Amino acid sequence: GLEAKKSHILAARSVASIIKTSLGPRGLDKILISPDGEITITNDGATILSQMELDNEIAKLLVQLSKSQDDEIGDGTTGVVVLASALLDQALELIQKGIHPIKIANGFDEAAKLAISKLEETCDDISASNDELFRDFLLRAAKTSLGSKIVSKDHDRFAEMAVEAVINVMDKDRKDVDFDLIKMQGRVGGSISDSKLINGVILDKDFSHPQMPKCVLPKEGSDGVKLAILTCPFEPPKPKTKHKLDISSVEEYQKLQTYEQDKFKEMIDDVKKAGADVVICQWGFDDEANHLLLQNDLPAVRWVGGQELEHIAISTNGRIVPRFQDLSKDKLGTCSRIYEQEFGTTKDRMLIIEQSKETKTVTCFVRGSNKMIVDEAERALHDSLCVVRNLVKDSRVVYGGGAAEVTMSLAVSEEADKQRGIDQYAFRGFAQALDTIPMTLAENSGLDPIGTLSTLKSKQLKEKISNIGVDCLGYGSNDMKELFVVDPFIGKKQQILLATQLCRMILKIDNVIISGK
Amino acid sequence: AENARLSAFVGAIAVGDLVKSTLGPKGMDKLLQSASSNTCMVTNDGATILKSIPLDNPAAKVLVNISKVQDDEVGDGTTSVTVLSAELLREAEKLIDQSKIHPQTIIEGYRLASAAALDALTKAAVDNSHDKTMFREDLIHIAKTTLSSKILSQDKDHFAELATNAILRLKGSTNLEHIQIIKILGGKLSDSFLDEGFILAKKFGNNQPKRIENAKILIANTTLDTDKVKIFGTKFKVDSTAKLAQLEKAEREKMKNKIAKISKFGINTFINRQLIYDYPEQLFTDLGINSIEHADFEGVERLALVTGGEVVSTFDEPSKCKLGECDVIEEIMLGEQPFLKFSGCKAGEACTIVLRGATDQTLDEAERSLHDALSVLSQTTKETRTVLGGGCAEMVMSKAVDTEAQNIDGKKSLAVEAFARALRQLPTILADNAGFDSSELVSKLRSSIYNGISTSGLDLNNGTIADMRQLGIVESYKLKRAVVSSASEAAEVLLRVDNIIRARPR
Amino acid sequence: DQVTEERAENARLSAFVGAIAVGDLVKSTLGPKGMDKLLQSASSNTCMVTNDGATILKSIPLDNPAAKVLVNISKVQDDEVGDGTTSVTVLSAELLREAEKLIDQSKIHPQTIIEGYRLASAAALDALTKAAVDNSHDKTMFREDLIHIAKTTLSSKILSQDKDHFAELATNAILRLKGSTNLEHIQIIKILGGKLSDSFLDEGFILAKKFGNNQPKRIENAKILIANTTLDTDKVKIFGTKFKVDSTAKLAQLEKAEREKMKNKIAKISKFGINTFINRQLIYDYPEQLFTDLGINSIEHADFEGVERLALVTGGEVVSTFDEPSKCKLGECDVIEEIMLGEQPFLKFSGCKAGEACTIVLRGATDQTLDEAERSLHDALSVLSQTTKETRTVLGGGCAEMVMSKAVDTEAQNIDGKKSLAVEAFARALRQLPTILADNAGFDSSELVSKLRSSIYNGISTSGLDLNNGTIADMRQLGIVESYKLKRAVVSSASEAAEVLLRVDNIIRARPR
Amino acid sequence: PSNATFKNKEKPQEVRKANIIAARSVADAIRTSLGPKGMDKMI
Repeated sequence: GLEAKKSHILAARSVASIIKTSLGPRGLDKILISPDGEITITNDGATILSQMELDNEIAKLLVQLSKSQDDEIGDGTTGVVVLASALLDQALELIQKGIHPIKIANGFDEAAKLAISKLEETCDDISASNDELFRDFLLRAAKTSLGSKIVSKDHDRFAEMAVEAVINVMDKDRKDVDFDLIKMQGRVGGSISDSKLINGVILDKDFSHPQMPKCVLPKEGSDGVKLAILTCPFEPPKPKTKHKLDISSVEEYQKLQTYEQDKFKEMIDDVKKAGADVVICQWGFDDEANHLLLQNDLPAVRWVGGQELEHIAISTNGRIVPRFQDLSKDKLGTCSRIYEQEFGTTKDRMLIIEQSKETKTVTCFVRGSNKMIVDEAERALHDSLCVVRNLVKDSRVVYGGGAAEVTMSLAVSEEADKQRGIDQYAFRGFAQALDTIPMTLAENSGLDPIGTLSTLKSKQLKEKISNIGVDCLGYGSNDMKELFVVDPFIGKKQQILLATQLCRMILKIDNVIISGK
Repeated sequence: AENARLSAFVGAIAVGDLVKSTLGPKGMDKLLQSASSNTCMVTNDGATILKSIPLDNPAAKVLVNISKVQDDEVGDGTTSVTVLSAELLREAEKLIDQSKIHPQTIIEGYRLASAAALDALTKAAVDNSHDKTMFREDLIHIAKTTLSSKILSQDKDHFAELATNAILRLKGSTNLEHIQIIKILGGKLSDSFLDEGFILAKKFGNNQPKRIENAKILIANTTLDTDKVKIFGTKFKVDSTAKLAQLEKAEREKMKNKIAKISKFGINTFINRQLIYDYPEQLFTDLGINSIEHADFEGVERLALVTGGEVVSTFDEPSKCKLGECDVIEEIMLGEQPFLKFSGCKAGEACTIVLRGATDQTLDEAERSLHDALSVLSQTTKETRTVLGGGCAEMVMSKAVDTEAQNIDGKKSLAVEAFARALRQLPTILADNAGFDSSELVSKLRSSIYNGISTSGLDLNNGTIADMRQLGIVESYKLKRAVVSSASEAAEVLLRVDNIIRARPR
Repeated sequence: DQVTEERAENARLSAFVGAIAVGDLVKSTLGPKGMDKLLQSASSNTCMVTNDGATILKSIPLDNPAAKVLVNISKVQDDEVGDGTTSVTVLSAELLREAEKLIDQSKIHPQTIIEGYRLASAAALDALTKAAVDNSHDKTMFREDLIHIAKTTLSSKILSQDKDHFAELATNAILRLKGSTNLEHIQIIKILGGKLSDSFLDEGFILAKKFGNNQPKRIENAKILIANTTLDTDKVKIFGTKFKVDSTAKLAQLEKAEREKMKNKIAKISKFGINTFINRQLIYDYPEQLFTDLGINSIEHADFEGVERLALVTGGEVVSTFDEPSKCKLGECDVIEEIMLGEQPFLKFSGCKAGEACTIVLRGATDQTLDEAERSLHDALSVLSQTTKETRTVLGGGCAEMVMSKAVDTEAQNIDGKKSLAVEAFARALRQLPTILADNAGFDSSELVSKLRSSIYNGISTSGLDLNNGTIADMRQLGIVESYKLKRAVVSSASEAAEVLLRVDNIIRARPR
Repeated sequence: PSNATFKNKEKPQEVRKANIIAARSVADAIRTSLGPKGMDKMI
């Protein structure tokens, strides 16, 4: 009956109590232990719920909800999912009051519709501004929100490179953002402030022979080596089926080697006839073919993945080569400079390919002082092309940080008294639970939750500016406009809508039947 | 704070207390006894210690990754990296609980202290660069600082001349594969020899001469094992054994034609990657050419850097590629097994250091000493700044940390001063192994730097305060910056843990 | 066999953590703002919730001998202060914790650490003696300062919010005793029900017994007699006697002689001229009717503890051997009547002949407060009685521990050497006692204590910590003051007990029988 | 200016939580027996 309601709510309250300290830039990190012992330290609620022992299906629904939310903005994931959990406590009282669960779910849906028009009131328009202000706004927008962990001290070095990375991949005609073109690397050593940005593709793997020269000199061409991608395996042709070679004489058995010796020569000559220098493939090399490969000054790499060749094909602007018979001068790539650098002490090297002209392949060099930081860096390094994708899709820009949730709550609260009926205790219960985001910011910053609402009510109500919010950085002003706390309109709009759509299901749960796994 | 972080503080300190006896030049080595294979290893460096020890605390396993960073970058004195982070966890047990301060604020106090620590390391750095005459002579005393942290220090003055002449033969080579370290059982550490050439642990053939002058050495990746392997999925189709007996015998002459192509080079020495059959081995005797085999991978690679040659697979052209030449290749028997001693290399492309010791545990452990010492010599050539160690660097930073605490003031000064107090505990732990008075030595060093004397330092040999420049204690800026910046950020992540999630074991 | 012995390696760490683990429960009980604890007993399924560790730590089984001596010395604190005495175990635990960090840093021999506490305790006695204030020279301010002394010592229990109603209880009661230090004179009765503030101080005695049958509930101008003689059981003998008779005629004569035994016994009682009679044991039906025929009150079932309190409060004397009627004294009260307090009606006495003792009526909401108010009133007037003997007092409430820190810091400069580390460690551990007190009220123990530390060094003795407002307030304005005799025994015994625990290099566990 | 905090033990309710739950089971018992519309029990 109704006893199962508290069973699902207390299960979410235990999860919300754990991630309560995970909200805001001042929050703390959880350790994620794998069954094999691998340690993962991150503040992302989606990653914490990804690897964990979960019983109730509600915790699994939070992962499905985080999949669509992480694809919108990509920061402050804790300050989103937990907002829907606070509505269960307000709905628990409505169950004690006798309100039907459907009347509770339909009440949260109608109250969330008014938040669309109130949020777009004061939103700034960045489309009228030029590309200079577009880069200045995006630069200082993430600095507060982006880093929740570790490098969030020195993150200013990462923010400057994150803005210059999108300019190369995004043309000036309209605005277009593709986050699959820019890869994400990482290293263990040095310091976190040594990260650099080079225009081109960077392969983490190095040459397969010790005597291969590390750096290449410019030549009569673009100064590149005219890199080409060879998909065909490097080896003498082997029939995929069985082959029986009849040997009637010593010459027939000796000429079997003469074949592959000529195949190794013709394979290398075709590279010299076209003028190519560095040629990489997916498969390995032979023992005898490495000598003629080195003597002809033809650096090469083996066991190259297919995902890396995608960004390489964009930098070279060539074509994929299925067979050695397709090698030609017109199919060669165009690059500027290619350098190879050894990293920690004895650690392996990497091929950094530079592009003089503006291209769509930008690889940001990543360096870090701990392996746990690198696993943490996977979430921390690149949120950028997800955040700017919301700015380029919708030019409306608002200011977050807990300020807008209180403003839109008072707007719905005033509209709740106009409808009266059962919508009074309903809409007010929804707006009253939306203050948990700034209230949690008052937990880390050590501010009075009662004084938190009284401060924003004495300002955002009388004054039309809604930017008044909780300051966790310890400054002398609560205005988010001066402190440069920026969240995208359409991005934060989805975070509010998807959080309310979660209550259309959980609130209606009555009977649960779990069959054997 | 209480149940959230419990074993993260005391548990990490208990791990550092085990390696506390390993810190410092007067420290001692810990025995690592594995529960499996019944083996053992004796190592001072915490890279191997923390890796093989079972760690129930997840925070202790994080200390292994930060140890691997200092293992590759520095590798010597890495014990103080995890110990310095353990003292920050002890001070966090109070300020967070007793003083009731949010952990992020304590972290922010260390964040501002880390920025002030970098300013004290750069301004106090001493620039040794330009002329390499006094520079190389100073490298003798500069190396002795981090050269021996072990009980083997009796070899300091002996290996000081060998390590100095090692980089002299490299002539600016920053690759650690260009140096050859040989580990030989028996003898004494003072019996280590350094010559120009390479000494291989293999031997020559049966009839190969013991002394050959002006020999031309050439290696290759081919396989002389037997016959010809050809391609995959072959077979022999013949009418009878008359043709089959000829096919097997003719390929022995076909390989001789490849050996006849070797004779066109005029080389006096041949080296093969894989094993060699007796028939092509005897053909090398008729031509008077030495043979070397049984090299898995690096066997032919280590000799290529010394001789400066090139792997020739085809043997087609006696013009291009490379031909290496050594003055005297004579086989010289050292210890029990006979060794192949090369001398008079064509160039200084590589070098070889021979080490001898009675205990096998001394050979493996002292290998890391010269391996890390040459890395320091390469950093002193690149990075031109050096600092002074021996407990003095921690008190100099404490002067800058206490200075910044006066500007910040507030309640964050408790976290800033705790960072300075954590820097005061490192020389206390450093001098704890020597067994001398902590209150006497620290007070004389801490007060002397506030008086304007930065040349003082802790002397654990005589148990007093002496000049680090006279005793020859010098640390490069690359070594000091890598340890402080990593250890300051190592505990920064450990203080961010508000909960412990234990997964179900497999 | 099966003897587990720990050398100086294991015993040094195990002995220090033993007092810290169990000591964490008594750290939150310090001061009026301190909290309480709960204990689950496996027998009878009872519990005791109080801030005094004398009834807490005694019922907690512990295998660490370090806290065993801390429980035995609590009886000395139970004989002196009795309220808020957990600081003895808290300060001792801090001395063990600071010495544990002192041996891990200074690494001096433990005997040298003890020698530092010996010189540090001498400086603490000088600060308390020079700051001692004796107001007994003025009788007007002396009776008013007893209220200020009361307000400090009478805040323990959850009911301390009623201290304003309970301050008048101990103020007038200590004036009625006039030098009576014994609790046997003080009459403490428990009553279930009524409001928490309903407790009042009445002049007289309150008896929980009643009258058997015909005894009038209201008797005026009565002579109270206390007798240990046997009534209910009558003939019980205990001789070497046996009974042999020829016929049932003389059998009834023995019962007739039993009547003559009581008729001659009541005749000697009638010669006393008393309207009230009290027995230690029960009263048989036959003398019960004789008491009503002669107009004599009957009171029975007075135990060994209650038979004394009757004569001690009323000033009477327990009378036996009735053959001497005029050789003893008879108690007298103005009004003897039965009243109703709570559910059970009680017998009230008024106008006692001797005002040497008083009766404190205690009414409360729950049974948990019955034993809780008993512990708060265990030492109440006795604490005020010790102030009547030793009249030198000093401002308490956490400031006195800070005043002694200035004397220890001053003595540490004259000592110096390597023994000053243990002397300074005693000063650092002593300043942590008010720090834990500030932690109990949830206020700031960092900025406030730091200001109180500099205020003592600036020469202000009256500076202290305010519990209600959480600020710096003078103890003379708040009225927080403690006697010199109580605080001297708390600081000295805490340091003497800590010297023994630091001397344990071995722990031997014998095989249980 | 932040300061504040004053937390130390992070589970002050842990002792006072399950006891209210144990008291709620007793409290929910009288809710069914309250008023003339209530219910009876058997022991």
